Amino acid sequence: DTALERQIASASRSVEEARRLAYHDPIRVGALVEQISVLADLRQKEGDFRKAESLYREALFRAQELRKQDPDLLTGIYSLLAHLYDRWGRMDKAAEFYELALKISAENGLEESDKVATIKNNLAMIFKQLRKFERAEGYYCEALETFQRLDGEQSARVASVYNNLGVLYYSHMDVDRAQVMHERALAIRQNLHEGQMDPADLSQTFINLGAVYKAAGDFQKAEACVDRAKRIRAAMNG
Amino acid sequence: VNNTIVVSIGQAGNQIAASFWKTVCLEHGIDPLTGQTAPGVAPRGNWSSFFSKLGESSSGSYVPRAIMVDLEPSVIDNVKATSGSLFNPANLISRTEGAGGNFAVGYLGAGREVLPEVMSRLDYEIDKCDNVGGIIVLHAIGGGTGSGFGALLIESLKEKYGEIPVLSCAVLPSPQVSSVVTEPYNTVFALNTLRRSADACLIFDNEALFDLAHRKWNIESPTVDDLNLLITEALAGITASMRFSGFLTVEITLRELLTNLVPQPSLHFLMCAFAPLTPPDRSKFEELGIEEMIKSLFDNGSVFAACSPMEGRFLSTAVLYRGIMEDKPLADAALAAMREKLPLTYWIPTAFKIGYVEQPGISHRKSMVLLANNTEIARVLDRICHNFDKLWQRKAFANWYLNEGMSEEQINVLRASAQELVQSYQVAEESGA
Amino acid sequence: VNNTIVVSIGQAGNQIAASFWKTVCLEHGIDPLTGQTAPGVAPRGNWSSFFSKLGESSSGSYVPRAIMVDLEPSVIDNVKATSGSLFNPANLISRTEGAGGNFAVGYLGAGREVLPEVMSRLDYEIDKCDNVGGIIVLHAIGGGTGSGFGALLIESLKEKYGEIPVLSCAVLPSPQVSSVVTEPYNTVFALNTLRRSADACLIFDNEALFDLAHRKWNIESPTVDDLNLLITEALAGITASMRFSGFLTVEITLRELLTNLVPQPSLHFLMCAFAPLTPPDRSKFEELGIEEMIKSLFDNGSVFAACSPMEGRFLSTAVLYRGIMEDKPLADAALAAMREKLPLTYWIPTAFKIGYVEQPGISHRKSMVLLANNTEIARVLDRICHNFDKLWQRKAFANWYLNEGMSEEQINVLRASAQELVQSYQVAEESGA
Amino acid sequence: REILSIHVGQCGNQIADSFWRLALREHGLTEAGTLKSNMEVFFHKVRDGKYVPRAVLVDLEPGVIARIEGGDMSQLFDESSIVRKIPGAANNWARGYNVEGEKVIDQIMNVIDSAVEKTKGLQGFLMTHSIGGGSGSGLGSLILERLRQAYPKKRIFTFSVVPSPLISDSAVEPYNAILTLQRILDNADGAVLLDNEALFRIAKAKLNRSPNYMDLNNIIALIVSSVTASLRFPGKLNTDLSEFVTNLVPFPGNHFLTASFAPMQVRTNFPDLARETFAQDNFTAAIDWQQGVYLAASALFRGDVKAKDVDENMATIRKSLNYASYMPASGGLKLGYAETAPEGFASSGLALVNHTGIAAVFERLIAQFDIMFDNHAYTHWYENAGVSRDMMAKARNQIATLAQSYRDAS
Amino acid sequence: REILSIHVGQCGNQIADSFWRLALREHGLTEAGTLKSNMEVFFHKVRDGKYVPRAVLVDLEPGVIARIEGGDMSQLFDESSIVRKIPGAANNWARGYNVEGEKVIDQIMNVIDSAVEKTKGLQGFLMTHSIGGGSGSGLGSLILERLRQAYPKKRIFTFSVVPSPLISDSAVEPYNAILTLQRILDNADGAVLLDNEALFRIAKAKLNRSPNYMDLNNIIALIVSSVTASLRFPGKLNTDLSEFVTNLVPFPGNHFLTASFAPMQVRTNFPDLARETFAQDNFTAAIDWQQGVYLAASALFRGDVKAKDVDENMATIRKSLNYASYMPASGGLKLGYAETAPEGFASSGLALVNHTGIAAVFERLIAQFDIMFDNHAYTHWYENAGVSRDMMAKARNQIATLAQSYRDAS
Ligand SMILES: Nc1nc2c(ncn2[C@@H]2O[C@H](COP(=O)(O)OP(=O)(O)O)[C@@H](O)[C@H]2O)c(=O)[nH]1
Ligand SMILES: Nc1nc2c(ncn2[C@@H]2O[C@H](COP(=O)(O)OP(=O)(O)O)[C@@H](O)[C@H]2O)c(=O)[nH]1
Ligand SMILES: Nc1nc2c(ncn2[C@@H]2O[C@H](COP(=O)(O)OP(=O)(O)O)[C@@H](O)[C@H]2O)c(=O)[nH]1
Ligand SMILES: Nc1nc2c(ncn2[C@@H]2O[C@H](COP(=O)(O)OP(=O)(O)O)[C@@H](O)[C@H]2O)c(=O)[nH]1
Repeated sequence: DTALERQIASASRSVEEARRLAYHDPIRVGALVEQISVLADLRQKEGDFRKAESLYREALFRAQELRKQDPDLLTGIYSLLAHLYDRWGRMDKAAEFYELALKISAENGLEESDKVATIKNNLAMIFKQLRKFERAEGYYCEALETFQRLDGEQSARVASVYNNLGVLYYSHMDVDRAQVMHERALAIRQNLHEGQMDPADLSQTFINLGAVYKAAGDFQKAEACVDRAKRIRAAMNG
Repeated sequence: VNNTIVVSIGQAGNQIAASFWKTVCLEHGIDPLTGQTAPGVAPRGNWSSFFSKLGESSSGSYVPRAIMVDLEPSVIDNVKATSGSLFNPANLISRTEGAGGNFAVGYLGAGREVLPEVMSRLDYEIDKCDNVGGIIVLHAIGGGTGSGFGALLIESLKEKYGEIPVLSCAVLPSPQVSSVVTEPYNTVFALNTLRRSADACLIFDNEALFDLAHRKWNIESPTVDDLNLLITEALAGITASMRFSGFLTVEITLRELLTNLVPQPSLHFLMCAFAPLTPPDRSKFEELGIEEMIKSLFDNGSVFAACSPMEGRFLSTAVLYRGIMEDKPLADAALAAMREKLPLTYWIPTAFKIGYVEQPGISHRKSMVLLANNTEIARVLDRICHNFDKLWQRKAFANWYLNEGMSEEQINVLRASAQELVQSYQVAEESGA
Repeated sequence: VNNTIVVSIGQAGNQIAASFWKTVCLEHGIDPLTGQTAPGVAPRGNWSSFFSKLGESSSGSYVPRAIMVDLEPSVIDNVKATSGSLFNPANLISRTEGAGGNFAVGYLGAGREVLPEVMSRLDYEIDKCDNVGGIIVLHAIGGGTGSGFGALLIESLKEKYGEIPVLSCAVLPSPQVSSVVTEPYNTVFALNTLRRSADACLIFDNEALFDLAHRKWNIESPTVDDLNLLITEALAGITASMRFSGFLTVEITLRELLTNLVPQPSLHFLMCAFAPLTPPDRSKFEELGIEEMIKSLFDNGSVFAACSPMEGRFLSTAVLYRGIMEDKPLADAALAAMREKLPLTYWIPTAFKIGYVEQPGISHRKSMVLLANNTEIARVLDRICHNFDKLWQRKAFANWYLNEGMSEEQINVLRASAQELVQSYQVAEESGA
Repeated sequence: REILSIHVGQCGNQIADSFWRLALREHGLTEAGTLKSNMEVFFHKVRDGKYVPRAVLVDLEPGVIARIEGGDMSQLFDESSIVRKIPGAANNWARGYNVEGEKVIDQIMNVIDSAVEKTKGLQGFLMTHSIGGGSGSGLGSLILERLRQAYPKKRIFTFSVVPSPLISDSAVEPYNAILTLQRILDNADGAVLLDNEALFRIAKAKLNRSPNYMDLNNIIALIVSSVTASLRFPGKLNTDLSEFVTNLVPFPGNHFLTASFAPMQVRTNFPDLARETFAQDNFTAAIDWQQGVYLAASALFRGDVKAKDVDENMATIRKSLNYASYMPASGGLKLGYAETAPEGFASSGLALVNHTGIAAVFERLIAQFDIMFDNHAYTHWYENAGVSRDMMAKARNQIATLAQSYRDAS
Repeated sequence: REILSIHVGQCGNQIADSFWRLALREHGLTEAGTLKSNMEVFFHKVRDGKYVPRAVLVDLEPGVIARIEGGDMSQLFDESSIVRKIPGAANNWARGYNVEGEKVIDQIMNVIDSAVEKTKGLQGFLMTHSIGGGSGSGLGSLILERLRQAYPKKRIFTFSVVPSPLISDSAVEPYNAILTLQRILDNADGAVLLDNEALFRIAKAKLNRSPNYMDLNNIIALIVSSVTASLRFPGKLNTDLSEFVTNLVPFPGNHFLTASFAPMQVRTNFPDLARETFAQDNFTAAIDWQQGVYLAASALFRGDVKAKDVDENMATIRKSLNYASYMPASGGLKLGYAETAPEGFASSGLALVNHTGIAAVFERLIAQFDIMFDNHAYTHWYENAGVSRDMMAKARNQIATLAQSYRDAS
């Protein structure tokens, strides 16, 4: 009767429908994946991670059986398993599965894709947690360049990688480079107002700039940032 | 009971009505190839809303109240080959020459020739009716016949009778590609009639009807056999309240439908939607409940229209449930969420005219039909108003409209009369915002 | 009046109680399929011993004081299909999985789950009682539910109340063939409870109940519809003193029955017998007098037990006459011959607790019920003690008892606690010789 | 004391299928009309056995009675006590009052007049409809005029069904209430406003089954019967229809009553039926409570309800209630009894409550009217069928007065 | 109490064509899935009429279900309750367990999990296969692992079909049993071992027609049904699936049961059905008899079998039987009943017999394994597909323990 049980019933029917559809027409694998992602999300929320894993493995087996191999699809499926492992707290496995995704893309054309830049960002973050700074920096830079070439410099995804690098540099106490990164993120994030970016990301940038300026000994600019973040978080109550 | 005539103009209207009377006869348990019912037993539902008793033997044919009008012979001769002795072949009027994307042949031309013969058969139907309370003209708003004679006939019928609803169940031009080269002309010439002398014009769009049979009825190439079944199942859905006198059937006449759906006399272009769009492959364990059909009614890719419905303001809405319902308070409470989710127009506090019909559909057990009088239906006609102007700055095709009897002064009126139509939702959008 | 609850555990106890409340309701002139009496008139006898007034209109249903407990759903759903609105369906508790010959599912398992729900309905019954003076738990001593939860419930009820008799009217394993493979286990696990925490355990045996319907009720195959009617007519015979306040009815409560029949706290396993065992084919000129029913009470093949009663010592005897008696001094003088014929136990000078009930039985006019607390009832349990040991030298089945929570130390206690039971008549046989 | 009944509109005639299947049960008649108590109230004695009811089944869209007089109940109603005409008062007040109303109103009145000249003690009109549609509210507004113009000294009780506050169920529905609630306020001596939102909820708690408008109407059809069952099952404290106007209607406008039923053969011990009768969730309207004090409540307890209990129960209930300041301490609540419960029940209860909360029903139907009328939002269907904006704003200015007349009554 | 079913392998799915055509007959449904008894056990109630079974038709070599879902039974099974994948677990355990098993096992489990989250009382798994092939025994060994790892507190009944003692029918078949009989011994709570040599003979005496594997499976499909028909046709002595583990499995290894059926609308007077049920030639395995004493027999007598007869019949049968020394005199045989026979029969019988003779099936499958493993005689098809000799000798050392565990149980 619970709200979550209702969401699960709905998501299960929708998955079962996509399964049957892919029985009648084995090519429709992409849509099965999408429906699975919603149900897998819900299973994670209730803590059934093995069920979520089974769903993605099923998606993967269907993708693997295609007569025309779709590496982009496989890349995406592996990245969903990687993210599942990450939320599960299986940090090594998350890195392993993002790496598998990247290897499939590297062997086919897909080096400079949307998925690949995302994966490299997410993988870089796991490497930060593994305390492998150099590997984290490398992947973040690659994600950054790819998003630069795909979207303008003026995009949410570019600013997100800037932000992530900022936190990386800040956490290894490279204050100078942290500053550059967060300012570049600030510059972009100001120029992008609509539903293409929520204002809570803008507040994080000020928050992060605050800690960077404070670490730099500029306590003035630090408080100015912490202030503007507070103004933003307040202004989203209306 | 409230009789209702289904006039079928043009090739696009006939091929809907070829499939519409396939449905309605099968819906009433009547053989769609002979007109006769099962021998000795009465037809299910209330037959006399659309039909007529031909022969008092209780096993004879039931002639539908339907005149099929088209200036090309091949369309109705296809129907005569695929109906048998069902229709009255005095109503199955055809000509030789056709119209061919020329409004001014269906309106002022070969359609003017059939108009003394067509109206001498509507007068045959209406005098045969008990008390007729609606005329559902099926046509397109794209061609020379359906948009030409459909503009002629409706202005020749409200001018004659006037105390009767004219629901012009019509098929708009698809914006993906035009099936006629003069198709943004022929709409605007019919948007004179379908705004002024029709009480409502139920639109349909061939782009959305492709997507709702490809993505929803999971087939590769949706033919016009299946466009005229998505429309049909909706036209056999809005008319299930007219034809059925069941358990708790909310018997909605056309006037009873249009009083709830035409707010003021220039806002009567109605979209439509159908639920469930489950394919006919017996997806029995994936049959949709009432809480989730309404979630599938109001998707952007769920209405039978080129526009995006939830990107604009639902001005008047009429959700026509049809089938076996177990849940009356779970009904209307899903719409209570949809009163919050959907963009409505204060300018109206509340508008959900809710029909129940206990008699289920043929293809579906729990079927839902929507009729949302949307403000986005000017955005379909904003495309048509723009595609008219690109073909009027050049003064497009030629003399083809002008040699038949129309004038350049008249054509600029009808563009303005379609501009008066598009602004009439633009009046009703920001004032309804 | 002294209220008395009939708890019905297991399939074997429910199917007796399915037929027991068929009898008792028909015995009180109450419809056994609705719970309501005949309209306007009071029920015959004293209804409130087993029943409860539901609705004060004098024509409403009388809910019996009965909770039916079984871990398998199919048994009580059979009762719900064959009782209507008679029972209180909050008392008709069922589960899904069942127990299945596993004591340690009914006792410590799925029966542990129902125990907060079962005891929350005994508390509903007892608080509804005027002053309850007995609890007649109907089960078997063979299964996983009746012998499992019946061992749980009785130890959960005297532990809670304690000032109330628990007459566990129970069905022993037949020695001819075991209906459960773990059936000599499950008895000994219930002979912990039915010796220690039950005030008496009225036994029944499916071998003797076959012979007393084949040779006596002269049918070929005695079904469990007729095993649960030989038991029933005896359970509706020992409770006729509880339910009837008639002419010279010796109103014997359960405590009033067990003070006469439990000599010391480890000698309360009682057999039973019924007279006449005349078949229901109206053998009117062969209806038995009181001088010859008592001759048919005490046959070796007349008790509801595997043992031979006259081959051992009747320790305490309670002959419950029930019906129209003309002859009080011819009564009790047939027992004066039976004081000489029968093997009694000095250790007791005399023991014949004699109930009269003027309200006759349904099937019989002059019916007699026996309750002989025999020393042979250890010889039934000598078989069960021996069949346990053959299945414990091997350490039979498996982990099935041990994985649920029981221990090998505990199982050897309960074998000793059944050895303490069997010797407790072996103490009372040779000392009573 | 023989009450005529009128069942106008699809909403009213669907109650007539519920009401005349409950009026036949409480009087103990079969469905054909013959004998299987004052049976003279609802039923005209045609012959020795057969009792034809005093109902007009006045209706447009003649498929509702085709359900009634098709299946199992064709022998019951007299067919000179009906009207069936197409078209169907197209959810449009001006069709029901003016266009397709004036076609039938000569037939309605001359069927009422052929049913009240068979009477021999006419007292009331249990006119059953909704204020939502175009037939129940349009022609229901027309019958109330013509019946008061014909019988100005007889009590006309309107048993309306308000539009739901939950959603519409009809687009032009807040127009059709105020055009009808005018004529109820002008002609009817007391109206019972019922609400399909509360009729959904209370039936949802009643049945272990999702309701339908046959199951909803059995709440109404008991309330329609329980109001007029101290008139036909006399008992003690005989409350006729003349005492639901003098007792429950203090001011000349406040005559819109909110009726509950309890229990919701079912027995109830009755210290809790009075707590069930005057439950705030058992009243069949979405009336206001946090800003609502009663004016005059009623309590018709039928069946095996003895009058000693209300000195302990109902005096306890009236302390729990909230009355106006100008109502006395233990007073303000009239009572009644019947000597016979409804069939299926053993002790029932009713509570006509005149309350300031019913102005929140009125305030909703004006706040919907406020936006919808000034922007002409369905107005041209009235204008092009007889009824102008002058005639419709004047309908508002009485209901805006009426919504104020309860706020003046606090 | 709603039993999921899994039909892995060509042997199991061919039983599924026999079983779900007998489960529809005993519940009285048509072949499409709609209604023509506890129907909730095998069938998921999708709609009011249509009952979709709780079966996964898990399979490699997807031509078996092409027979099923091509001809007459495509409307019955749900196609989100299936898997069809090429290649075909190439009569090779390592293909079925590791190579083409890990491709489908994420889809198998998430179809089981989509079928047991629709339950509402899940109790068991009637997982039907063979221990002979590569799909029924390879992927059947994989499902048993993943299902016990997912549901460690639910009874998993494996309905195997042993390789024939008569000839092979597959070359590498004694490898595929011991690789599977390991995982049955480790995960499944009780297995029914059936044998196509006995299924040939008993069907040869049944029909006046030379059998085929559709006619052989109707012996199995009754045994698959009769085990779980005291669970759905309740009757008296309700034997659930939890009582086939506590009663029939004494030691934690001895859970391989030899099931007969009798009679082999057919009526039987029943002093001779018990002599037909416990005929040594009616047991469906080539178990040992001259050096074989039982452990624990069962007797599920369905239909018009009244319980008085077993006091005279079954007590006579158990004297004729040979039990272990540590089983009691009249005990050691559990019983049960159903109130409904299978369609076509009027009184049936089943006998799950746990017996030391089933170790002779094990001793055969080790004596075949003994020569065949040490000489690498088909081993490289496992080695070059994931499964080493360490993993395969360890499979032997449990079954050589298991073949000793019955010889320790005498
Ligand atoms: N839904 C539907 N639309 C059609 C069909 N056939 C044609 N149309 C559309 O109808 C429009 C005009 O065709 P039509 O009026 O039949 O031409 P006319 O016969 O020359 O007047 C075209 O834009 C087509 O897209 C059909 O069978 N179904
Ligand atoms: N008298 C009688 N005994 C029964 C009946 N059904 C079963 N029995 C006996 O009861 C014993 C145990 O069955 P039961 O307790 O119902 O099993 P459970 O439901 O798994 O606990 C068996 O040895 C049967 O011989 C019946 O209807 N009447
Ligand atoms: N209580 C009740 N309400 C109904 C029933 N049928 C319809 N309604 C409601 O009554 C309102 C008015 O509809 P109605 O007056 O029947 O339309 P009309 O007959 O065409 O005037 C609608 O908003 C419905 O929600 C019914 O049987 N019982
Ligand atoms: N009882 C029965 N046995 C079969 C059937 N089909 C094949 N078998 C036997 O089952 C054994 C295993 O084959 P199988 O498991 O179907 O191969 P797989 O599906 O490729 O794994 C073979 O030795 C066959 O003798 C059948 O329909 N019924």
